[PDB]
Amino acid sequence: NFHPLLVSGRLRRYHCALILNLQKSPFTGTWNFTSCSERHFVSLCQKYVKYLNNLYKIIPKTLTWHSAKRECLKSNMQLVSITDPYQQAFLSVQALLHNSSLWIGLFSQDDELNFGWSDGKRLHFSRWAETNGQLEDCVVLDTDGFWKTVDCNDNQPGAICYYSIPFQNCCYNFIITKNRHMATTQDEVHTKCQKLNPKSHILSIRDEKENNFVLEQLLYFNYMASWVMLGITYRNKSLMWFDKTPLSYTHWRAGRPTIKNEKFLAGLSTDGFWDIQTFKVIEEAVYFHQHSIL
Amino acid sequence: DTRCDAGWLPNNGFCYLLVNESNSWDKAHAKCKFSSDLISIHSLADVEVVVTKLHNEDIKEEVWIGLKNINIPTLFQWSDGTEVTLTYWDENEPNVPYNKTPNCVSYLGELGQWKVQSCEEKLKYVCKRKKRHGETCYKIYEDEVPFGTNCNLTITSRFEQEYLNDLMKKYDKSLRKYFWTGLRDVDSCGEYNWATVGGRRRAVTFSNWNFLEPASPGGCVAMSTGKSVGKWEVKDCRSFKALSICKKCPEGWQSFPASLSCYKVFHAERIVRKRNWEEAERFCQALGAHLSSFS
Repeated sequence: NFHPLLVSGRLRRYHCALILNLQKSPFTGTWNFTSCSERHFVSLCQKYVKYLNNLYKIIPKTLTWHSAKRECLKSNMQLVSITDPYQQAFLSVQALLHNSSLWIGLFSQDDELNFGWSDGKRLHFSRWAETNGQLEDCVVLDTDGFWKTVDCNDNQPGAICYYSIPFQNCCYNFIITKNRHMATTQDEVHTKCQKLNPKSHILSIRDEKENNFVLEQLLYFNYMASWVMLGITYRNKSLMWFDKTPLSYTHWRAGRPTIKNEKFLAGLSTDGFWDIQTFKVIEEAVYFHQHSIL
Repeated sequence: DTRCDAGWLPNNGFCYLLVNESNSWDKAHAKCKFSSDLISIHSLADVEVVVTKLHNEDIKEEVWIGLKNINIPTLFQWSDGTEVTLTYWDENEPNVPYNKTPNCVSYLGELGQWKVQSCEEKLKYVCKRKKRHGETCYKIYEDEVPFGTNCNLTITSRFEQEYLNDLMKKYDKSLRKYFWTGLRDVDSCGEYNWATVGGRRRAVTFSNWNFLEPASPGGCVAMSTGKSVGKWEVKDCRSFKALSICKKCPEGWQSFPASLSCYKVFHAERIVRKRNWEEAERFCQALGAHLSSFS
């Protein structure tokens, strides 16, 4: 369970790993690695209903979605809604203890393009399963802990119901197209986004509040988007931007990177951890120009 | 570009050659008058030509030069020509006898002074074959209140000091005037070396101070010409009005290990602007790179 955003994987003082919690983050449970000569906490040791201010009720009856909604509505109960990682893990472990895939409560409005929970709370969590599976407008919690996108007008062995852009003198844009150019990706971007309008340079960080702004703007259409790109590439035998201007805000992880290749992967984390990843295969470009930030 | 035959060093058309024969004055007047003419001094560069040659000048020796005088009283005239412009005699032995029909004159000393020997012995000689100085100019301004804001004069040898001395004596006609030389120190320690605008580390070879000039552990020395002519005067250089004379492969990489270094050079046409090795420290130093490292 190593999410490829905080670890550098390529063709390769002890190294020891730990689990990092990020105060109710959509990616809770990330694995980091540092020197284990320091002191940290130990919580679990492995040998051979009310939960977190919420209430849950499971029914083992075999019935449809609206039927389960009507069954739960008599006791003033609403169908399950996943908006936190802890309750998601609890729902998954309860479904595994029941040994079945139970109903998930939500519905869309216009041909499974705008999904929304029945609470009226802004989307802050996404744990979808696959991209080529959006055939219908409902989701089901599977065994692996993802959201299989199907039609929930079926008969599952049970159900569960619970109870409880211009910014700072700059304009951005988002491109949703399909591309296949996998060569010479260091001297085209300037001429690519310069033809759109004059006075248009690649995104440079000269302030401190733009990172949080683009972070809050990211989690809007993150169905299949999980990585963030940067404009730091091989420039003048160094790690700088594309334009002829020096760098001020360092975006390095630790130590001193010495990447001499013509390109690399400068990524942005979920909280703002500066991350660099050297690549040997170009099969990480999905994720570079099709559904990413350009 | 007049080139002479095997030894005659040229300077402005003519050329000189020293003969390795030790003979009297009459035999020398009969030998190079060889189809040659005796030496005659007319400028300043030929003095340098005479001093730098002669096998370290043969310090303990004398050289002949043709000067004649028949009528009384004494009246020197060249054997071939009448361009009497420069006289460089020793200080101060004129050696002019009472009365003598045969006259003679000789280079003495490393500086090349003129003396009048008896010319009854055998010695060597030199004979010939058919502002500015000759290699560099020397300019002077009208007034110089600050200390070396446009030029910094640097001296190396003694003959250059003699040349600047005769230049300034041809310029100067009165006393109470000072000059500037490249000799100062900013560390206020006491060490005196050839001053410059930064980057001077040569060792001092020659020095002409007075009896007791240096009395200050610093400052910038001067140069007067009233009585103690040609010597370095010492005085503070905080604010001293004095003139000065000025001398006028992961991906996309190409390299070769025959020099034990990975290079990166560019052409002169495919580039945007002409690029050199100067400001590369702004871009390549981020990878521990430096100038062309060849062993």
